[PDB]
Amino acid sequence: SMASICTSEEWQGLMQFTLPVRLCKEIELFHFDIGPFENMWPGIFVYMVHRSCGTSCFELEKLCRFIMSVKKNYRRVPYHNWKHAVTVAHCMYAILQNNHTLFTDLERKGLLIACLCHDLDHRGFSNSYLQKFDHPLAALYSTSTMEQHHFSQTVSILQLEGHNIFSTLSSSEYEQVLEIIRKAIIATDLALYFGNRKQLEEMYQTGSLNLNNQSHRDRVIGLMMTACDLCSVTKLWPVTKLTANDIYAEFWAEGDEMKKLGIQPIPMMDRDKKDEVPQGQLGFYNAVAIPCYTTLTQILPPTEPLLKACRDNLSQWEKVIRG
Ligand SMILES: COc1ccc(Cn2c(=O)n3ncnc3c3c4c(sc32)CN(C(=O)[C@@H]2CC2(F)F)CC4)cc1
Ligand SMILES: [Mg+2]
Ligand SMILES: [Zn+2]
Repeated sequence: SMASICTSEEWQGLMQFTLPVRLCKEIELFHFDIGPFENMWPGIFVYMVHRSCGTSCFELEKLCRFIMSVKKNYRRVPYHNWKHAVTVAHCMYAILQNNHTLFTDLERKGLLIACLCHDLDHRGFSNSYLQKFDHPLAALYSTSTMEQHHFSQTVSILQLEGHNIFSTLSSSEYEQVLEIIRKAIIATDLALYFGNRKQLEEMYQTGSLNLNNQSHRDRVIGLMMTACDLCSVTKLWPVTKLTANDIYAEFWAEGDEMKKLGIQPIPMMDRDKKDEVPQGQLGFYNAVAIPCYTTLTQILPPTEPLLKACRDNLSQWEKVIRG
């Protein structure tokens, strides 16, 4: 196969994890930072699945094997790594906990799994890089290159022995949840977000948005995926700052490769233009993050703490640009 497999040690150790009780109250908050609890991230995902979907939603042995093999199939890149996957999944947990009955049992188990899996086997390169330099992945996946690969890696991992946590769903539900996951992972291609958000904005603003319309439903799930994927801008400012360092470590490394290939990168991927990052952060908050959390909060009012935190980090960036 293409997917690596966890060891017996790794998935057996997971089964006996118990989350410290203090972290039970903290994990429910949107601003929660998994940062200082690395050893607990797999157990934190197990806990989140059990609160959202119930303690016997998956077979524990299959769930731990799945989680530890997902971990192993994230690479040690600066930003698109195992930490990012658990961070995105936790944001989804918080969204779902606060909007619990708006989503089906199938969607909640799908979206938590999709979030943990959404960057599987990321190489540290953008879709743009892969298609520009004719990476083999881009020959295989013409559009949303990495995201098609991530979903393909999710299916590979499910196909590993004893890994298929969804095999006890009905044949129909099995096929529905894999579709829920496929769309959710594809939706994390930020190139698709801008059109998705303008559509949602117009549906909401005209009163036509209807969560029981499946096409509207897919779009709302997609915006949730974006909101989760971007959620470093919803943490406390020192956490947001530290995560920015990882993001730009990965960007700059891409820009270093572009330079080697004789093609100057955009300033935000050029480490000799670090001075421009604060202004680029302001533009990203204004053009992307703020509209995303604003439209999400209009559709799902309980998600407002994300927008509040995002505005707060916008102001910090504005202070950087000033003093
Ligand atoms: C490293 O790979 C990625 C890809 C996507 C994300 C999603 N994302 C994100 O979560 N956060 N959080 C704070 N800021 C960003 C942010 C910004 C993006 S994407 C993005 C684009 N952008 C650039 O500077 C890029 C280089 C360029 F100009 F193309 C402005 C900032 C994160 C990391
Ligand atoms: Mg991605
Ligand atoms: Zn991501």
